Amino acid sequence: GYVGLKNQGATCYMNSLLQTLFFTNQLRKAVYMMPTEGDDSSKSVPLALQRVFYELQHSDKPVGTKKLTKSFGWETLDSFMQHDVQELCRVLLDNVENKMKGTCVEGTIPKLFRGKMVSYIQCKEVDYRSDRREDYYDIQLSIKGKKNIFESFVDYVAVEQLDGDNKYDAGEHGLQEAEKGVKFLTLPPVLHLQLMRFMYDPQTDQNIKINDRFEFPEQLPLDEFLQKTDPKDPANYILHAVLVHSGDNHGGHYVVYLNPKGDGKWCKFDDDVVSRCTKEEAIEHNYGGCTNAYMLVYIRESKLSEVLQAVTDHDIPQQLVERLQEEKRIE
Amino acid sequence: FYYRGGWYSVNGYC
Repeated sequence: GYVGLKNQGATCYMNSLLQTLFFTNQLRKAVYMMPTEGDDSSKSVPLALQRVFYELQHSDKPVGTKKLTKSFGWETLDSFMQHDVQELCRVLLDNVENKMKGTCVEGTIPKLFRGKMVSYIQCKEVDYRSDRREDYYDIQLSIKGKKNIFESFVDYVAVEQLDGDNKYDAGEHGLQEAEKGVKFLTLPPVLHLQLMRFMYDPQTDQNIKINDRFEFPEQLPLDEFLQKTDPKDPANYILHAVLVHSGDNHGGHYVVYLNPKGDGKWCKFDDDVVSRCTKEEAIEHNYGGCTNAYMLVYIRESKLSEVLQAVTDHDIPQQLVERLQEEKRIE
Repeated sequence: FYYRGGWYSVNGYC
């Protein structure tokens, strides 16, 4: 009982991303609460996301995204093909985060998608170490040479040797050999994991896809990679969405698989057609080695009910509904 | 974007 999105232009991963964001129910409810009463529909990306989500909720007919593409200004043909799926997510989520500022749902975007990370550079020779902390909304994981997501996280937190021609400048201590590393402090309730499915060559300016077999589990234990573990909230995550690209280059066939209720009931979202699908077609058939996954969405098991909370028609403000209904009448 | 010893992308553009 889920409606799809019209193909329209070459939106690439956008339709796959929109369904993923739409079925993050906690995000959707906060999006409806955004005060777009005074926003002009031309350049209002927060309002356009409300229109897309509202149609995805109350339309049997396929849902259009023409106004949304105009909202964040990706109207040229190559705009999506010159960009990335995580870059599009930032544009949408940053705009709604600013909109929610000063409201009851302020901080919803950082609460759901933001985690805490530590990056360190410890000089081996002298007693020097820097311990910068950086927040992240998404994680890009390496699939080349890695068999499963566990090895990608192992390589992610693996130490890098800053020796030879790439030593670390310690200033007063001087140029010395050091190790560079990254550790995870916190993991967000909604975990966006993008896979490095393409390798780029600066010399020849060519993009080569990595269709090698990369495994992702239905349930993902990540307590090991945390710097400090926490009892009563282990870092165990459940697979929610699998964004898949079947082509051999940028542009092609972008399709996303979801189990919106977290029940394991998987459906295939291919633009206009939303067909029920097998768990087999969702997880393992997209391991690769044409179709293979480029992005994965995991939800922490503790936050499963809250993130995927039931959304009713009463949740959408009547003002917004009437404003959207009025525009449909004028058409 | 750069990582380890090479440049990569998801969906394939750089």
